Amino acid sequence: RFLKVKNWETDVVLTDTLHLKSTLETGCTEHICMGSIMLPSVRTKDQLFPLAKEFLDQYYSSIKRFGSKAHMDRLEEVNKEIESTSTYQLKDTELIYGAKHAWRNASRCVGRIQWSKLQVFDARDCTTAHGMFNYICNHVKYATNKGNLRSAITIFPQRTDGKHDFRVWNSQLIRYAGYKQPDGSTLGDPANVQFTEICIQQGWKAPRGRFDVLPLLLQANGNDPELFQIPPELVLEVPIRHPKFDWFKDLGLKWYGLPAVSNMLLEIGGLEFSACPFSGWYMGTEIGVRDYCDNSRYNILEEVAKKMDLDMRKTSSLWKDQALVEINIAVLYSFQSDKVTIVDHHSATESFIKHMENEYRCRGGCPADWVWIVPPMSGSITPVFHQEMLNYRLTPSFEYQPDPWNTHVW
Amino acid sequence: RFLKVKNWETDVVLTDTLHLKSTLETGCTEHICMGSIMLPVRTKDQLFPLAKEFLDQYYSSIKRFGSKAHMDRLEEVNKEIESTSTYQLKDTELIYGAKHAWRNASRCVGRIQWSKLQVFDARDCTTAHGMFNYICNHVKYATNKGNLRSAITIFPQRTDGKHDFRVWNSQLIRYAGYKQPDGSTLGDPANVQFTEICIQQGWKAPRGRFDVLPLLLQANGNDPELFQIPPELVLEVPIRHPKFDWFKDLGLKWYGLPAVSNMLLEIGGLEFSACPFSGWYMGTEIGVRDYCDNSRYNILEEVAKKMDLDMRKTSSLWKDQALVEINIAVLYSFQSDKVTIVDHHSATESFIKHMENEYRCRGGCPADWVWIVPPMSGSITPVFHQEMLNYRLTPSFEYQPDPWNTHVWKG
Ligand code: HEM
Ligand code: HEM
Ligand SMILES: Cc1cc(N)nc(CCc2cc(F)cc(CC[C@H]3CCCN3)c2)c1
Ligand SMILES: Cc1cc(N)nc(CCc2cc(F)cc(CC[C@H]3CCCN3)c2)c1
Ligand SMILES: C[C@H](O)[C@H](O)[C@H]1CNc2nc(N)[nH]c(=O)c2N1
Ligand SMILES: C[C@H](O)[C@H](O)[C@H]1CNc2nc(N)[nH]c(=O)c2N1
Ligand SMILES: [Zn+2]
Repeated sequence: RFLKVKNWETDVVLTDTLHLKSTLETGCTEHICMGSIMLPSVRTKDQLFPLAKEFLDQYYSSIKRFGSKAHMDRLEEVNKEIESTSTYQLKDTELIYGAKHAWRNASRCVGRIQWSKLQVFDARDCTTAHGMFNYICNHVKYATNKGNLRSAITIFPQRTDGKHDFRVWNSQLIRYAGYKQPDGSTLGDPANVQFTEICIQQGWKAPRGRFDVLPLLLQANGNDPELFQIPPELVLEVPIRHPKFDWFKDLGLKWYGLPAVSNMLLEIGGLEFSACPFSGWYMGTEIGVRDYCDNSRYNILEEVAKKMDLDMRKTSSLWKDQALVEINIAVLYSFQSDKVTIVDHHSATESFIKHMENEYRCRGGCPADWVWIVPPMSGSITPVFHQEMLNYRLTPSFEYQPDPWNTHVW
Repeated sequence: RFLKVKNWETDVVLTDTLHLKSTLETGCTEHICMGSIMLPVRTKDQLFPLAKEFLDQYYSSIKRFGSKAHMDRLEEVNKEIESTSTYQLKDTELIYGAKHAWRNASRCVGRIQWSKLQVFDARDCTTAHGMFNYICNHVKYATNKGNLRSAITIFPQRTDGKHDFRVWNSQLIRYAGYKQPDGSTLGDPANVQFTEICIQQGWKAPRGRFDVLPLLLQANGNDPELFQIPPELVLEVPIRHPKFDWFKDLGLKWYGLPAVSNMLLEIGGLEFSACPFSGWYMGTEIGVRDYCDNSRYNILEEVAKKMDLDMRKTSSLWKDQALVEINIAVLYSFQSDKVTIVDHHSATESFIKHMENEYRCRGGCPADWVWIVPPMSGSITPVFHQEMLNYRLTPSFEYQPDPWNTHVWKG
C-alpha cells in the first residue's frame, strides 16, 4: 500500500505514498489493464462542496496554514457561497495554485519539471469572442517572446449550466490546414481535415496551400463561434533544413514554434474551466516523428528516403529508421539556429527523471503514464524506458472534453 | 459485457469478449495502474477446479465438450487427485497446454507462430545428466543449421516444491560477464552474478568477451551440476556492417538461438518449473538492448566514435544515429549467414494481423503495449497506434524467483 518503483538501468528504488490521495478512477480493474487506451471515460450543490473542501485543504497546507483562522474562514465563506449561489469563485491565489497543480498532476506530460514557473492569465472577466481573441493574441505574444518561449495558460470563465460554455474550437491555437483533393490524397495536415472543413463550412477562405495557419474559432457564452485570424507577425515559424543535406530545404518544410493546447478542460476545486489554452515549447520528436512521419499525418518518410537514395525495397534495410533520425536532426537544427526554444528527447527525459526524483523526495510521488512518457523513437536509449512508473489520477487536473461541434445547440 | 479497442492510425475497431475468461489478477486497481511495473506450494484444495477448467477448455477445442471421453477424463483426474494429490497430463493435453501458454503470453510480439511449436516431453528425465542430454537435443533441433524452429522441452512438474527441476541459466545460451578489480566489466554485464556462481561451482572461465556460459542444471531438487554445451551446437554470427568496413574490427558476434529457460509453465494447476523454450530473434533484441543498453555491452560510444559523429551535445542525435547502424549490421549479418531473424517492422505488422485474427476467431488477444512496442522507432510501427487490453489467461508462462535464492544446499 506504500508502493515502490524501480529503475532497472540504475537499481534506484523510490517509495510512492502520494497515490493514496488519488481520487478519480483509472479505467483499470484487477482483471484487465487499460493502460494503453487513448481516452476512456452538471455539478449539483451536493457534490460541489466536498470538492472545494479537498482543494482548499491542500491549498492551505501548501502555504503552511492548515487549520488556521484564515483556512476555516475561507472554508465557511466558500461553504456559504455554494449554499447560496450553487457555485463559487476562486481567489486569484487559488487560481494560480490550481493551474500550476493541474500541470504538475498531468501524468502524461514529460515537461513537468517546469511546472512551478507557469504564467497564469486570468481571463474570467471576458464576455465575447472578440474579447477572447484579444486575450489569446496577448497569450501568443507573451509565450512566444521572440523565440525565448515561456509557459503560459489563459483561463476563461468557468462553466455555469452547460448552456453558456466558453470554448476554443481549435485543438491547438496554431495548426496547419488540411484539404481533401480530387486525386483522393490529402493536402496539408490530414488530422485537421474535418476542422479545416468546419472553418470554410463556417465562412473561412482557404489559401489551399500546404501550410496554411488555421483561423481561431471562438465561442463565448455558448453563442455561435466566430472566425478570427491570428496576426501573422504573432505566429513564429521555423523553416526546416538539414545541417548536412542541402536538398532538405527544397522539401519546403516548416513548423510553428509554439505548441498551445486549447481543447482541454481544467478542473479545480470542483469548478470546470472549458476554455483554458495552455502552451509551452516543443520536444523535437513531436514534430519530426509524429507530425512529419505518421502515416495519418504528413507522412514524408518515402520522399525523404528517396532523396537519400536508400534501399527502400525491403524493410530490413531500416530505411524508415534512418530517414526518421535525419528528419529529427533537422528539426532540432532548424529551431536552434533560429533561436527558438526546443528540447531533444534525451534532455527532456533526463530532466523528467530528475523531476521524478524531486517529487518522490519532496512530495511522496509523481503520477506518470509510461505509454506517453517514453518518446516515439529511440525509446530504450532514453532513461525513462527503464523507469517503472505508477499512474493515478490527482486533482486539480486537465481532462478531455467532447468536441464542440458535436454538442453545440447551433 | 463487451469491450472495444481502436487503432488510431486506421480507425479499425475490435470487440473483446475473451477478457471474460480472465482469472489471475493484473496488479492494477480502479485507482492505480501498474502497467509499467516489470514484475507484479499448492494443495488438493484448489487443484481440481483448475484441472476441470483446463480440461473443459481442452475438450472444447477438440469439439468434444460433454462427451464421454470428456466426462471420463474428468472423473479419472478427480480420483487421481484425491488419491495421489496431483495428476498427470496426457501427451495431447501437454502439447495443447504449452501452445496455449505461448498463445496467452501478452508481452510476446511473435505470437503469430504459436500453433507451430515443437514440444519435447522430458517428463521421464531424472538426473542433471539427463537434463543436459535433452537440452542438447533441443538446441540441435531448434537451430537446424540456421533455419530456426520453435521448440520447448518440458521436465517433470513440481510435487512438494522440494524436488524441483530447474535450469539455473536465464537463457540456454548466454555470454559470461566478469567484474574487474578496477570496476569495469568484461563481457555481458547482465551475467556477472550468474558467471560468479558458475565459477564458484568450478567452471574454468576463459575470461574473454564472448564466452558461452555452461549449463547449470538441477534435477529433482538436488544440487545443480555444470555442463558445457558442445560448441559445434552453438551457432554464432559475426557482426559486420554492409557499408562500414571498420565495423567487423569491433570484434562483435552474437548467438543465433534465443532460448528462455528460467520461466514457469502453468497448465491446469500443474507447475512445470523447468521448461526451456526457443524461437528466433527480432533484430532489436540484439541491436538495441544487448549492444546499446547502458547496462549491457554499451557500444554506442565506440560506434559513434568510429562514425565520427558530433558527440558533444545530445541534440545532434548521435546516439539515435549509431543505434540505427548497429541494428542494420545485426540484420545484415544474420541474413547473410542465413540465420533466421525478423526486423521490427515485419514482426509488428504480423502481430497486428495475428491480433485481428484472434479477435475474430477467439474473441480477443491479450496484449502488453509496454512490451509489444519495439525499443526503437516506436511510432513508425503499427502496434504503437494500436489500443490493447492486457489480462491474464491460463495456461501461462510465469516468472519465478532465481533458484540460488531459494535452494537448500545438500553439499
Ligand atoms: C514546457 C515544455 C513542455 C513539454 C516539452 C511538454 C511535453 C509534452 C509531451 C511530449 C506530451 C505528450 C502528448 C503528445 O505526444 O501529444 C505532453 C502531454 C501533456 N502536457 Fe506537456 N509539455 C510542456 C508543457 C506543458 C504545459 C505548460 C502544460 C499545462 C500547463 C502541459 C500539460 C500537458 C498535458 C495535460 C498533457 C497530456 C494530455 C493527456 O492527458 O492526453 N504541458 N506534454
Ligand atoms: C518465434 C519467434 C519469437 C519472437 C520473434 C519473439 C519475440 C519476443 C519479444 C521481443 C519479447 C519481449 C521480451 C524482451 O524484449 O525481453 C517476447 C516475450 C515473450 N515471449 Fe516471445 N518471441 C518468439 C517466440 C516465442 C516462443 C516460442 C515462446 C514460448 C513458447 C515465447 C514466449 C514469450 C513469453 C512468455 C514472453 C514474455 C516475457 C516476459 O514476460 O518476460 N515467445 N517475445
Ligand atoms: C503545452 C504543450 C507542450 C508540448 N511540448 N506539446 C504539447 C502538445 C501535446 C499535447 C498535450 C495535450 F494536453 C493534448 C494533446 C492532444 C491529445 C491527443 C489528440 C490528438 C493526438 N493526441 C497533445 C503541448
Ligand atoms: C522465445 C524467445 C524469442 C525471442 N525472440 N526472444 C526471447 C527473449 C525474450 C525474453 C523472454 C522471456 F520470457 C524472458 C526474458 C527475460 C525477462 C526479463 C529479465 C530482465 C529483462 N528481461 C526475455 C525469447
Ligand atoms: C520499467 C519498464 O516496464 C521496463 O523497462 C520494460 C519496458 N518495456 C520492455 N519491453 C520489452 N520488450 N522488453 C523489456 O525488457 C522491457 N522493459
Ligand atoms: C493507442 C496508443 O495509446 C496511442 O498510440 C498512444 C500511445 N502513446 C502515445 N504517446 C504520446 N506521447 N502521444 C500519443 O499520442 C500517444 N498515442
Ligand atoms: Zn492498468
